[PDB]
Amino acid sequence: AVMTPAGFTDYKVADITLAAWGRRELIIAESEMPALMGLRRKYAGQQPLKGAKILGCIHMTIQTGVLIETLVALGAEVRWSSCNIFSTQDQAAAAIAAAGIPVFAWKGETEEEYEWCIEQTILKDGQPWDANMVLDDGGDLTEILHKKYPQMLERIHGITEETTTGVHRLLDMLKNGTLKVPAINVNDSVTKSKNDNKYGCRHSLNDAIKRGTDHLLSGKQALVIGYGDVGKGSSQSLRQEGMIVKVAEVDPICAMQACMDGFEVVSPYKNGINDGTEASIDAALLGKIDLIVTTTGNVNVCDANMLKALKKRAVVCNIGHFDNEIDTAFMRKNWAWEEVKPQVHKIHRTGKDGFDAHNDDYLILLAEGRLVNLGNATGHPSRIMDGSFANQVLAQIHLFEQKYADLPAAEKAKRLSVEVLPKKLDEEVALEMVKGFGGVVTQLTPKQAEYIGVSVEGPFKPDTYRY
Amino acid sequence: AGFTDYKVADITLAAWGRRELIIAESEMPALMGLRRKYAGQQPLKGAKILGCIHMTIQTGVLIETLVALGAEVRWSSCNIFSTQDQAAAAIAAAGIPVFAWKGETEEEYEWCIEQTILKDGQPWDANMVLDDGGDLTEILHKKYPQMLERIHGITEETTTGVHRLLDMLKNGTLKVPAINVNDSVTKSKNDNKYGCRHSLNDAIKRGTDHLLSGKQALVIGYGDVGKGSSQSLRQEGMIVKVAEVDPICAMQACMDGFEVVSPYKNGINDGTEASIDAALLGKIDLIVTTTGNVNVCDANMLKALKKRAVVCNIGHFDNEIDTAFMRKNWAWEEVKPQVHKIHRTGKDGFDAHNDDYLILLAEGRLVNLGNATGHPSRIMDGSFANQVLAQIHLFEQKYADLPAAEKAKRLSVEVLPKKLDEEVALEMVKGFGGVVTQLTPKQAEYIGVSVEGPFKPDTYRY
Amino acid sequence: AGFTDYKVADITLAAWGRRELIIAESEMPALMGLRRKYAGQQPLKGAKILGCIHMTIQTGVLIETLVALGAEVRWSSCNIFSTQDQAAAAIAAAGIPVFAWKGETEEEYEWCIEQTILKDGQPWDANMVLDDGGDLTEILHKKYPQMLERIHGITEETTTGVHRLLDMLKNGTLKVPAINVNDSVTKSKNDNKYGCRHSLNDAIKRGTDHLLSGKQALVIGYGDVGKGSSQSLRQEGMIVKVAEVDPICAMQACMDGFEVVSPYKNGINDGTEASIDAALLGKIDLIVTTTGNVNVCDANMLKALKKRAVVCNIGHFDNEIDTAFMRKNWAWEEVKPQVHKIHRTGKDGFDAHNDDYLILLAEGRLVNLGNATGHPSRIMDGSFANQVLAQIHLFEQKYADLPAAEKAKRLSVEVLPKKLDEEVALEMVKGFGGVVTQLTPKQAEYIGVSVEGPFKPDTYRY
Amino acid sequence: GFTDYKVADITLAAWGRRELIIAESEMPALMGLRRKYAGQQPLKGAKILGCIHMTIQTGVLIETLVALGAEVRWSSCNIFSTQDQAAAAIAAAGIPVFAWKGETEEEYEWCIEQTILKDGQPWDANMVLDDGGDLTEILHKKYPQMLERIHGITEETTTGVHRLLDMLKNGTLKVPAINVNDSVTKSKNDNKYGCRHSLNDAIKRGTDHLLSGKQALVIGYGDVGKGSSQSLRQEGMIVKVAEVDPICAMQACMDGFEVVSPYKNGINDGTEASIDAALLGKIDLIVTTTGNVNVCDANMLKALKKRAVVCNIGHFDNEIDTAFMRKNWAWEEVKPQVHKIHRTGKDGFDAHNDDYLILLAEGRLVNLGNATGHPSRIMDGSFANQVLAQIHLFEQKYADLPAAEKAKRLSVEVLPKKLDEEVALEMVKGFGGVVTQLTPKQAEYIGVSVEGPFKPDTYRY
Ligand SMILES: NC(=O)c1ccc[n+]([C@@H]2O[C@H](COP(=O)([O-])OP(=O)(O)OC[C@H]3O[C@@H](n4cnc5c(N)ncnc54)[C@H](O)[C@@H]3O)[C@@H](O)[C@H]2O)c1
Ligand SMILES: NC(=O)c1ccc[n+]([C@@H]2O[C@H](COP(=O)([O-])OP(=O)(O)OC[C@H]3O[C@@H](n4cnc5c(N)ncnc54)[C@H](O)[C@@H]3O)[C@@H](O)[C@H]2O)c1
Ligand SMILES: NC(=O)c1ccc[n+]([C@@H]2O[C@H](COP(=O)([O-])OP(=O)(O)OC[C@H]3O[C@@H](n4cnc5c(N)ncnc54)[C@H](O)[C@@H]3O)[C@@H](O)[C@H]2O)c1
Ligand SMILES: NC(=O)c1ccc[n+]([C@@H]2O[C@H](COP(=O)([O-])OP(=O)(O)OC[C@H]3O[C@@H](n4cnc5c(N)ncnc54)[C@H](O)[C@@H]3O)[C@@H](O)[C@H]2O)c1
Ligand SMILES: Nc1ncnc2[nH]cnc12
Ligand SMILES: Nc1ncnc2[nH]cnc12
Repeated sequence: AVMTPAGFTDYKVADITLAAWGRRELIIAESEMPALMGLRRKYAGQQPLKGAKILGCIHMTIQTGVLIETLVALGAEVRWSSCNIFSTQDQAAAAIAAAGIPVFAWKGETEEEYEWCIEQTILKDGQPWDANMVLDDGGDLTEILHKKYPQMLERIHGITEETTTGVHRLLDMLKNGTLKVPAINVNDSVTKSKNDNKYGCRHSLNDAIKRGTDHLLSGKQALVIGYGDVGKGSSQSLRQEGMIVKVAEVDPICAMQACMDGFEVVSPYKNGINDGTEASIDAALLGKIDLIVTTTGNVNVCDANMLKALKKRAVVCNIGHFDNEIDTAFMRKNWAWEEVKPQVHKIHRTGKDGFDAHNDDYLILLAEGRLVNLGNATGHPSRIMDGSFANQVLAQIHLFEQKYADLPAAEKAKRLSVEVLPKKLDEEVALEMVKGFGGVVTQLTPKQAEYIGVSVEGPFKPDTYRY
Repeated sequence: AGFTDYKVADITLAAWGRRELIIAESEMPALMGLRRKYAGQQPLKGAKILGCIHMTIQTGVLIETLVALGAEVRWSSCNIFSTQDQAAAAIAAAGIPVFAWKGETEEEYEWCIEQTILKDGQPWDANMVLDDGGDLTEILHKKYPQMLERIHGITEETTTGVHRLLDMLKNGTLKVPAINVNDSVTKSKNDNKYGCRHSLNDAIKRGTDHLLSGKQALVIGYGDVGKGSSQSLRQEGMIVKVAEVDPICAMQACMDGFEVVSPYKNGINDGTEASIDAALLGKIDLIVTTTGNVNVCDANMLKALKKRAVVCNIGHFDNEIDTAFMRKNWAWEEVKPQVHKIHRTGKDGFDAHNDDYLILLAEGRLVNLGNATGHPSRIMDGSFANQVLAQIHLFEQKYADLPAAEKAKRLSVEVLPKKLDEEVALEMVKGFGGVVTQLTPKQAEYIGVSVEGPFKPDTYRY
Repeated sequence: AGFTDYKVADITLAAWGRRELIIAESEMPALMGLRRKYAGQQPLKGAKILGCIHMTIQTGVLIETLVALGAEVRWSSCNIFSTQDQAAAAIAAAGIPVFAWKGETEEEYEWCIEQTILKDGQPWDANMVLDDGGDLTEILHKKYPQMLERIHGITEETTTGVHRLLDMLKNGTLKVPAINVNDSVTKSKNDNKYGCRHSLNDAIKRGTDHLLSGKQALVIGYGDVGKGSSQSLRQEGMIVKVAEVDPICAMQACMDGFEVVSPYKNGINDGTEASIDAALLGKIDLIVTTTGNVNVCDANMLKALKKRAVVCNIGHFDNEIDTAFMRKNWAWEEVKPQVHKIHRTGKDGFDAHNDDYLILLAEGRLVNLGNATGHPSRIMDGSFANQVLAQIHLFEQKYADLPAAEKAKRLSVEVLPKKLDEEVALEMVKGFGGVVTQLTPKQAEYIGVSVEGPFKPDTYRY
Repeated sequence: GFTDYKVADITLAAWGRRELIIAESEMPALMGLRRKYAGQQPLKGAKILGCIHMTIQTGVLIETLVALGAEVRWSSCNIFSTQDQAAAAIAAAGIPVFAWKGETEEEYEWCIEQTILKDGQPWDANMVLDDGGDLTEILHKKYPQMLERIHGITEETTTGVHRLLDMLKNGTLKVPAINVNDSVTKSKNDNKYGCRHSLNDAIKRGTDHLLSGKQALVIGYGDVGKGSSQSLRQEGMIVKVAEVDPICAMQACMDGFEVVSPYKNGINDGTEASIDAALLGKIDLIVTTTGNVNVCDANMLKALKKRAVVCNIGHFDNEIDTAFMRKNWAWEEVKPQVHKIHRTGKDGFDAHNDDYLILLAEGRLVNLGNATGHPSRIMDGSFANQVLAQIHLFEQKYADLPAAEKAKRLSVEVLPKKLDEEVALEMVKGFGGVVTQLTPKQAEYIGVSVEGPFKPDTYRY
């Protein structure tokens, strides 16, 4: 801890005594993250982020710790918070704080504390920090800067946004003329969206359900709402455990994939028509479901009438970014909550004021409806987050080097956009991931590269390719 | 009566073909929905379509849909081994010109395409092209440019055919616009992937009746076809290894649970026998090429493969495998049609009990169509609904009638709009009995879409 | 040549059959290892075996192994649709009496068995029996009881035949000892399970070419055949439901990831239409019977099934499905051999475009053998190695030559010892390239076994 | 004023009670027996010494035995398998239990002794419930006079049954036993599917490692090895299987696994030269499943790929040569039950060394050591069998028989198939499954009764 300043107090975490444990897990995670550690080795000497001052808002996990220390190793200063009240690993936050890095994050924040933590990254010594870069996951830091600290955006060169919901929010701002700095959509790298969003939930959804309930999943009935990247991975997390999985969708193309993948496609509503009434609920279907998982990024996809119709003792959880996928407000207003342990509540449908300890008519809600993989387990594993976070590092370097905030107004207008990283970098990330598994990629011969019209070094696919 | 404008193996198979067409109509709700929707409107009235695609039962439903919508057609297969003779006979017996049989020679294959191009010794008054792989498109450009002046567009089925169109567009040699039917999601991520998942193990079983469980496979490629092929084998219990040049596709294969390997030491294909990973290839019981590229199962790989391995290709063209080396150097024993033992002991004769042979399926041609029946009707429903929609769109645009200045503005290779892709998918889902949920207006607003779609930005990869 | 003591479809298929037998030899290392180990010793010299089992390529390798070890045989198939005509031709062309073709009538089936029993109009001097399903055993006991005075034993292949032997034993009507080959682990938990995994989806694809992914299946039974059948369908992407009467087998299906359902409300089959779960059956695209029981897909079930559902049976006998009801009430339209549409609109004729029909495969007879080729050689290797060892063991015991007092002590139905089961399994493992580890002396002492094996008590269930 | 217990923290009792109430809803066969038999009190007078993992599932078992009339004194059969909230809930209910997660070996033995002795003297025990045979061995070696008054032993697990059969062969077994392990609703439920659920669970909790795409070697392919291999293959691991039994190896091949040996040609001669170093150098995870000794040995451990995970899911830790690692290599605790073992030497280690292995649960049963063992709905089958076996042996009253009758009854037996099927039926109904009833004609056709049993005793499922 020689580089940690004497007297360092610029952080807030649950328990600094967990730092040695966190450092032990960071060292393991470094060995599981070859793309990110390869960027650390390749660029540390060039210091491409020297002068960068990064506000970061993303789940304060061990994986985020390796990301933070990579940005620091490349020259950046950072101030960090989590993007969810339940997703921090307190040992990761402690290790980062013990390293002299400002971090405001603990598992089990209240909503007021969550906002306070973001504000502590924004303000240093009671005044706006001279931030010049933003790294966000979900858009909450982006929103607070645009609404409450707009003058800070005059000095910021860009935003790198991690997740589908956050990208949607950026595109709405761009369309409405309210986005003030350019952004890189990190989500839509293939080594992010088709790795993290899908395989990460495959690994971590059944993990969180087991840790929270220890329920056998084999032989039971699950309903997965959504079949995008998260819904695909979630459905596989459950099917590979032997659940009988049904899938709901509004997108007929994603529904077609679910059929061909071996799932029955059903709707909570008769004929698919959500008219707001109890009569619209397919009560026979919902009365057979043992587990419902929301994956949509949309609002109220597990609604009050579905919750009333669910089979007794069903588990309810959400793995989309925000908890408004499930009408938990209805359950707080009408039913009695019994905490089993942190992030596991029985919700007794017998009434609001009390409950019988042996009542059989309850639901189990995980993580109070917040992202369940991070809330009840540890989110995605290091070797998957390697892809997402190598993209984050490259996106930070790119936007920082472009220096948007220094441009004249005429140049700024030409560069105010939301872009993705070029395919060549997506491929280079992927190659490091494959080498991490010991995989061996074949090199095209010159004749073969000519035959298919590509360079031997790639890129290997047109930009239209969907993988 | 009096209809002779066709060439098939056996016209007497027509009644059988018609029975299977009627079954296939029940398996193809998107395509049959287009028949019902557009029959009275006759949107293809006046269309004269040169068609070149595998003359299967599924293609028969496509042909009769085009005809029911008003078109005239003249048809050939795009592969020497892919025709189902009962399908060809049923089409010929319906009065539709078709020149196709299973087991054509290369010369007969070319003659069949020419019989679609020429009627009564003169260029037919064609105005539309439907192609799978680009062979008919190439012949028109090289040999019949004057016909292309009167053709409104090409609708191209498959990855390799689209690649050939883009080369022509790049070189300024493409003469008419095209729709890339391959890259509809209800084509590429249905047909190319799940179709091969269904039909690869099918063709191997029909050709060899080999147990696949417990044996080692190497799949060359992990694009859409390689993904579906690897699953076809893994779901049977094979231990599947995957080779790739694209590291993103290789990453997917690792995450999907496959070991990623190369036939060459350190992935370097330097042409020498020393570069071959002989220990790896000596353990492989089955190799499948899926790339659309050239010579990805080469002579040195074939020399190194384990005795009695099966060799096949599911890409469009047989040059994925160096079959020419095998014809020059090794003795071929036909087991039955489209199944050959290749004896590595020499070129002139073999011991009937020799143990050192490979089994090649379909002489290296597309194995699912050559040794089985290709993709099933319910999957081809997606591909062929897109084909019908693409034919309607290009025919209505009437490119051949536009002034030169407008042609220059419209000469391109495009995909169908996402809204149409979604409408095809919805009929496919309904066919399974699936129930798609309707967004409320507030939910549609929340995610920025209309309640009727499209539901995803054009950048979305699914 | 000049051999005429046979009846097959087409003797000219013999060369093709021999090509496939030579391939099959390379896929059957346990059976060919017995052929090698014992050919010099001639342990079946003097044996005269009546054989009744599906006349497939795999059975041909079994027949030629028995002959190579010294036996004479006379052979028939145990099912009207299971013969591979090229296999029958090759065996006949080798000078071996075989009476078998694909597509026998029931009368021809019985005639073929009688042609093995009789030689030149008189009972052959048979002294051994190999049976699959018990039909030959039954005919001998009822119609030719004097022949059993010379027969040393019966080796019975399958679950249904063993049940028939045990019923005779319980009733005191069994006249010679038997080996239950079915219940070797390398038979029951290899052939019955994994063989159906390989061949059920194979037969459905060849008969219909239907996409299976995404569709609903109901498998009746979850014994060894039901377990393998359920996997055959699930691995293709079917949504599989399982019915069972045995709660332990049902518990396995639940844990294996299947929903357990009954065709009858609350599981009570009272014979009324009101007892049918019409909502369940109206959603089923495919039903497969696997039970060895009677009328498990009954008339009321057939009436309630979803339009265009496929109906098939993979148990030994066709009475699992009430096909008699369908012959009496509904109109049958042959699509192609072993594939019938059964039109529920009535008995006298049908509309060619009628949508209210079911598709029955193999007329309800064993579907993997009827519509495909049954189990693959590498699986049948285990079953047929056990058959050869069982024939050697009973032939050497010479039961028919014993004094009546020693006959009483040896009249039983027994299984082969576990040591032989293990030795068969070892050859199967080596065929995949698998490497079995050898216990150290201290480890063998620790778990209480010999380094040689057997490794498990006889109670062990695997 | 109840003090006859020792647990980590009695204040965890309310949490444990909340989890027991959930578990009751997941255990329909066991709770069905509790409801059926509580009024008849079939275990009134039974005094059961119990030694089995003190989990929430075992808590539901204990409370069922008590509800049926039994008194019990309880310990865990493993130093790391107790869930402290379950032990607290049982002690708070007034039931003697001596168990905590993280016992030393000395404490483990003291805990079993506290069940045997009450107030310094042998308790008036008359029944034994054991998992692995440790309590059974102590009674036979040290308290034979207590066995004179004990009616029987109900033994949970494969290893314990083997030890019983050894005693029976040697003529040293003193009371009859029921082999609970070999009910189909135990062996082919718990041993297989329980490990499928809980092996990947424990590896994720210990390491948070991605498993997809990586290489695993599973030693053994019996029931535990079958379930373990599936636990990893369903996560996307590339799984290789080792076996000494060719029949189990045949199953692994047909199940889609490559069957390999750690030793060249399978010959384990004790030397480094016998190790397939190329194979072991590719393995990211090794799992032992055998019930045998030293199946992941020192030379295998030296040859394993850097950073590989090593764990055991068989009953005893001697499947892995952890003693070699303690003697030669430096151990760095990551967190409880997770250790990095640095192959650079014994004295110390560099915190950033790359040449280490990760050992879970110090080689003890990993599913219980690093997670919570099998889930309630699977343990339902095992523990309903245990309850039935206790009732059966207690009713037979072997200890009160004349010497001549004892000699006739001294055996190790399984429960009848009819009971196995009735347990299975409650399990199926718990999933909402509907079993079909045979018609009289169908029952006649296949030669069974409509009510079962449905299979001969030889049937293997
Ligand atoms: N928990 C995690 O670790 C994690 C990881 C990545 C992303 N996410 C979040 O998960 C959410 C989903 O992300 P994604 O990448 O899968 O997005 P996506 O757009 O690929 O998929 C969302 C899907 O929801 C479907 N949908 C929308 N409304 C629906 C409704 N009412 N009923 C049924 N289906 C409906 C859409 O058709 C779409 O296919 C986002 O909030 C994203 O930020 C979470
Ligand atoms: N048989 C069928 O029914 C069928 C169906 C659809 C398409 N196709 C054909 O299959 C081929 C593949 O189509 P696709 O849609 O999968 O294309 P694709 O572009 O999605 O996939 C081809 C893959 O091959 C890989 N590749 C190229 N050269 C390689 C090499 N030397 N070694 C290893 N991998 C290599 C590429 O990186 C790519 O990922 C095309 O010829 C297409 O027309 C056949
Ligand atoms: N086609 C093949 O290649 C093949 C291979 C082996 C055996 N078989 C035959 O298949 C049949 C089954 O053999 P098996 O070895 O699986 O026998 P098995 O005893 O293991 O299984 C049959 C199962 O059917 C169940 N069952 C009985 N009646 C039922 C009913 N009314 N509803 C639901 N389930 C019911 C039983 O409980 C049992 O579990 C036999 O006729 C056997 O000879 C066929
Ligand atoms: N952790 C759990 O929750 C749990 C559950 C049930 C049983 N168990 C324990 O797990 C162990 C295994 O039990 P089981 O029921 O699977 O027993 P089993 O007899 O069914 O299987 C053990 C297997 O190990 C194989 N084997 C033995 N020595 C070997 C060697 N040197 N190399 C490779 N394979 C070898 C045997 O051939 C056998 O197939 C026992 O100790 C049992 O008590 C643990
Ligand atoms: N482990 C993790 N760390 C950070 N962000 C995540 N998103 C999903 N899993 C995550
Ligand atoms: N059945 C089929 N018909 C036409 N084209 C195909 N391409 C792949 N399968 C096909």
